[PDB]
Amino acid sequence: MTPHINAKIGDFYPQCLLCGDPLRVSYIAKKFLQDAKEITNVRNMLGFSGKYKGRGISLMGHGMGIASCTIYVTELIKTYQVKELLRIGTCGAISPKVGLKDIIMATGASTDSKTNRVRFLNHDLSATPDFELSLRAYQTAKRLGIDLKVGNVFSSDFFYSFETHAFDLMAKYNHLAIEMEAAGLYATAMELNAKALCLCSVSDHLITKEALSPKERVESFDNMIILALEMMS
Amino acid sequence: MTPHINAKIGDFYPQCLLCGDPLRVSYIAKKFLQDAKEITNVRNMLGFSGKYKGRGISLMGHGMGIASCTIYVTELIKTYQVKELLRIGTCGAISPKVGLKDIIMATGASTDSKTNRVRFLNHDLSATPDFELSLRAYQTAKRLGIDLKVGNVFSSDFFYSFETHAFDLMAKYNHLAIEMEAAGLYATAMELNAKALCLCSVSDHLITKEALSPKERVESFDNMIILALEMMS
Amino acid sequence: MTPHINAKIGDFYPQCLLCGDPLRVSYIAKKFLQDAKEITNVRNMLGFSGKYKGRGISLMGHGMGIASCTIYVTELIKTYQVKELLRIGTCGAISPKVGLKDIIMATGASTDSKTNRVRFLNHDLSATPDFELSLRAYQTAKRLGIDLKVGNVFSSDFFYSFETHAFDLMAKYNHLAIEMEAAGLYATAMELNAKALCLCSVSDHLITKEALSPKERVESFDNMIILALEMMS
Amino acid sequence: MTPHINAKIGDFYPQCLLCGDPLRVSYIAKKFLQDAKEITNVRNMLGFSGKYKGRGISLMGHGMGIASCTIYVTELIKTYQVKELLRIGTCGAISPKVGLKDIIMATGASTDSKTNRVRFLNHDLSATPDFELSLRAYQTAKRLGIDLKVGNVFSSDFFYSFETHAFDLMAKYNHLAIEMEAAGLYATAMELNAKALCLCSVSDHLITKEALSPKERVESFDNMIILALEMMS
Amino acid sequence: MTPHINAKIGDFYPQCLLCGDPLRVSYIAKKFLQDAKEITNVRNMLGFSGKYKGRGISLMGHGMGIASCTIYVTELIKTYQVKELLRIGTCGAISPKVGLKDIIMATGASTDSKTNRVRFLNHDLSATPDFELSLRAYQTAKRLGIDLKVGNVFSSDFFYSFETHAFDLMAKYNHLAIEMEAAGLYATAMELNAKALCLCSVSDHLITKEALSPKERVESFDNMIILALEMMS
Amino acid sequence: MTPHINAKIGDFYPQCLLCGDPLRVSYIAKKFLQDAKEITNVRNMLGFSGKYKGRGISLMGHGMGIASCTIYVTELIKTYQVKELLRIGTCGAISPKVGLKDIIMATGASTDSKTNRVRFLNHDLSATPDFELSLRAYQTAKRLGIDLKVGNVFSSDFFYSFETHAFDLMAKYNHLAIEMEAAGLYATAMELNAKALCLCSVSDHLITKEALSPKERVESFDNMIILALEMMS
Repeated sequence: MTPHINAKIGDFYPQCLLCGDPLRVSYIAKKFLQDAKEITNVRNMLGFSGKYKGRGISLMGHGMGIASCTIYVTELIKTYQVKELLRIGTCGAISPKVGLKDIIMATGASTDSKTNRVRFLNHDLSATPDFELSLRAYQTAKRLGIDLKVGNVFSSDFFYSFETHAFDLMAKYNHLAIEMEAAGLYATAMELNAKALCLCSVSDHLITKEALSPKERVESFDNMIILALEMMS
Repeated sequence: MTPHINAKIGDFYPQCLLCGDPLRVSYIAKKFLQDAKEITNVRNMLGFSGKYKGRGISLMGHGMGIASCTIYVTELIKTYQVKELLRIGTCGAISPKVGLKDIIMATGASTDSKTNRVRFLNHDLSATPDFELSLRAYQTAKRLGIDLKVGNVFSSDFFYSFETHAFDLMAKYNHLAIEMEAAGLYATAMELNAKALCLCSVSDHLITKEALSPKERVESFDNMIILALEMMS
Repeated sequence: MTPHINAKIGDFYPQCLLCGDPLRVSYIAKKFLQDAKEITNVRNMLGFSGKYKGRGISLMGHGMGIASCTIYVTELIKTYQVKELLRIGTCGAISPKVGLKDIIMATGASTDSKTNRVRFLNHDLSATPDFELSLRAYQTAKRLGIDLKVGNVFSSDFFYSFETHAFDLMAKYNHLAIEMEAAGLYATAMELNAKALCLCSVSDHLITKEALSPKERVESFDNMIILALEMMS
Repeated sequence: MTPHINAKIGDFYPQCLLCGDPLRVSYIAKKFLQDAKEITNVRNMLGFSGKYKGRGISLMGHGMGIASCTIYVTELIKTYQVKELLRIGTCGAISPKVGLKDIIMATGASTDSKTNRVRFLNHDLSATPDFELSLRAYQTAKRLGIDLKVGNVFSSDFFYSFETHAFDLMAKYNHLAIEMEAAGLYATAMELNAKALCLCSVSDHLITKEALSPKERVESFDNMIILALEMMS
Repeated sequence: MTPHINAKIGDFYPQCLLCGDPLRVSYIAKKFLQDAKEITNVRNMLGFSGKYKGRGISLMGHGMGIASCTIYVTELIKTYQVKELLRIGTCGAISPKVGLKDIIMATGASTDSKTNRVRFLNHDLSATPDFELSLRAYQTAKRLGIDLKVGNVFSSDFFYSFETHAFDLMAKYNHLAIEMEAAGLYATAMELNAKALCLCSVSDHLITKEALSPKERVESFDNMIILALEMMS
Repeated sequence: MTPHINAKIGDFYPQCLLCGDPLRVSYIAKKFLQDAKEITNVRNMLGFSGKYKGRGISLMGHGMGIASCTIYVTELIKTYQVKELLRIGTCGAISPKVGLKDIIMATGASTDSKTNRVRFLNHDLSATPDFELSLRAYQTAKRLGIDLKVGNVFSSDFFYSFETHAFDLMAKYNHLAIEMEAAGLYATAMELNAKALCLCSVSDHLITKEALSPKERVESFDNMIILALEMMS
């Protein structure tokens, strides 16, 4: 149907889970979904539709960078009628409020992209999640004894940043971690009146140079895929 | 003590409700607080300290526009150790999703001001409110039966806009109404590690040209006043 | 009548003195004008009409920052048919060419605001006063024995600057002091074919830190008030 | 070895062909290289190494958008010692100077991204390819008798444009087509002193609205795969 | 001595007249000066020193555009000790307040150049003349029977504008004409603590499309030449 | 005919050499062409027509800076039907890849000017020459035994930079030298669908502070003149 998804009109559940990594897309389908079927794979970017504890969920990969995410989020919304889009991934912590393992809920995604200025009269679009997915996230985490942590992220166009001198100022302004797609997600979902949210797990801490060795990696991660699949039940 | 605030240290409770109009601050103090006491009056910009149901609460006017708001919040936080800033005021609605009498919770404050680009590396700061404050508002609105509309707001440098043709584009991106201070409030609280939220009563709707009577005003502004006093007592 | 002025049409004389502080306006009306009457008091922003040397003068407060100033002078010109606007105020000197108690005539008002790019094609609007008003100021000052310092000011959206390191560069480019409204006053009167001028009294020096005593401030501001009333009569 | 490439230092040859679609990297590998070996598959993005008419060629996919391309090009150059990067892809045409089937060499890559302004002092970086690569591309296509259309492309952050009205002005200034990567490839190559060039095949024509049929995509594509492989040998 | 001026040190008087056109400079020197001496001729950009009513006056051409003017003005001040610079030239009127043969005094010089954002912190530099030179111009015009038309000019990088639809807005904001150097002359004189002014002869009206004959051009410019030489003697 | 060229219709051959310095133009005319005739001299900006190997070639001065170059180039193309414009000039090297006497071929002109943002949607116009001309230049340089340096230049609005600290970043991004017209030439040629190239002779090195003698300057320029005349033959 779409230039980047050849799934079938209705193959998606109205509530989709999102990663940049199509590998962890399937990792969630395998380890977490019953009735798991692969619905899309153009450019090897994969999505799945299954059921989590009797309730049907879709999964979908969005690649890396705001433009990439914008392409897939736009198509999930305008063609496949997706309505709620949760995004989950890792991030680089920059705030002394976050330690590794932590899960961040992004109540706002700042950015160095020009996309929002192109979208929004060259003014300052404050790209924000949808509210009633956010309180769902805080209630389900307290429900779970997860100390969900809430603040802004900075969505950058640069994985290898040319402005590492500025992280302290970003963290000063309640940016807990840096990721690369939430601003495009939040903005696209704003443009199209859909509901979106983004969570991230602190894998690396860019200030304390600390990191998670591959052990607790796909164990810290999993502790928030259920977070997401829970919230979404 | 500061060039813009007249009060001794300790005169301000760590919780403070904010309005642009200092005569609404004065109206709130007399009609809703016990033992109210005018603690500042520089440039006729009034502030009060009193109690609402046993709980100590402060009130402060902040003038019109981001620059004015910013001066007053900076001095509240850094001299008078105010920790929670809740702003209530009116707004011109631009979104079909709301109408007169509605109370908006601003989960993002977009802007045409340059101040956040000055603050934040010439990038896009998503100015946002403190999440736990945004939670107590949702909880208190529900307890009180208020249908709280939740979305973004646009803080303009212009009361008389030169971009009225753009109100639709803003409404499309889930900007419910226009005011002039939220983005500066949210950015100053982010800079100084304090908690802030902005609530807005729809007094006029700039697209539907509907206004309301100069007495349903004080009554629906009253609603918001009780909602705010309640969520911090 | 307007949302921010509740004076009747015709209550304002065609020449108007402005200050940021309404208690300053009130001070001028009681001490220096004859037969002054309060004509507006919305949001505690007082305005007055009275007589000086047989001639009708109006006073009006405009609050703090470009956005607030812009509201009041837009309304004064467009609704109350004010033709000439003289703003007096204090300022923080940044240049070695001025000292305490100097009066600066602002023949250019630079800014970190975005309002003039929004107004003016996103180009650089050189915000300037009316030349005939500035000529009348220089002639009245000469008659009074006042050595007027003439140069640019910098109108900032920030009272508490994040760019203090730049004050020397501003001084280099003939910015004698910093204040927060001139560029908006000048742009609005340009927009609306009205005549405006800004005079600033040097009460503090931001570089050398010298300040005026409380008595010296009153005396200094009085010398500027006499200058202003004399050049409007 | 890197966060996004799984190969080891040694597995990439100095000369690498680039595509956005990793399935297209495999098509080329299976049909054109002997000894084809898959060397990386992080996030399911596939790189290959093999031989073409005796000489060793490498292949790597880079995803969609300037940000995603930059992550991979940076890693290929800095970690895997790639030195020539030839990019081949599709493009939507916007100019009357090109029809379908045609191959465009991008002697420059304009863009609506802010990445080059972040990289290059908020000025205008003219992102261009290495001249030696483009000289071979023209000589090789001349030997194969392929009519090479040479001019600028426009690299955008947007697959689904918000500025369709602008395509005519882009084509007037000698932009033959729009894609989403060339500017980031050229600017990363410039940054890290590597040689880069972008060729792209006209699969769509956004103005005349006519596209290539299913069989016709891979047809004209091949003719350009050979041009690329021929010029690396 | 400088790369663009080969006059001996001391060849320039401290007061210098400027035109874009070196042949206009040549014309002034032959027709109006006593003992005119050509002192520099690099790139055919002529300059002269001579006498007017027994007082030394220098002349210098500066070519077309902010960048050309900035070069010559920078060298005249820093190397040749020029202290006052008076620019006289033609312009394309855009305001209904001026007609053919008017002389405009530019109390401000707006621009579509980025030069002042580069000079001045990416903020808005309000480029203005020296007030005393303005005053001396006004008093000399009055003495000679010349009614100066006083307001802003817009200094553009473009002779052949791509924004002719904006002229009405420029005129609305008190821009009386368009030329191509004043903003550079003023910013450079401000940078270097020198005294500068720009005077413009209305030879063409861009709105009405009326234009002076070749004779009427000579006669009109001569009257402005006498204004200039008189205000310097 | 135009306000800046007084050549009669058809005086210009469709191939034209361009220099900033009109006396450099006059020099080429007497030393390097046969039957040379001066065809324009407005504002002392000389232009010539003549023959090299019996083929007609025209020569035109274009002053200093983008705004000035843009004027003469627009009129050459639009009014005099010039189809091929070749700019030869000097520049100041900033890269260790080049030294004195080297001839640079600008395949890209970055800039700090705002002209291209004004022309091109406020985006990044990557300003480039006509490939065919650049190829012809490379073939002729090899045919002449000339070691052509190839890369970008940076076209500044400033001869006296305020950003000398940033010359290594530019050199890092393969800007070999700094001049002041190339991006204006390239953009105007793109605008009006004509063919242009820029060649520089390195006369000063802004890093190492090397510079050429008065003599070494004309001997190396004569090399560049021969290259230019040969590739038009």
